[PDB]
Amino acid sequence: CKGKGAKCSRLMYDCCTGSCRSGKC
Repeated sequence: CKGKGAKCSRLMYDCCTGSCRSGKC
């Protein structure tokens, strides 16, 4: 899983503990 600030998109669900914040985890 990814960690916060792990970058991402809008609605991906990869953050090990959280969602996409500001385009990132």
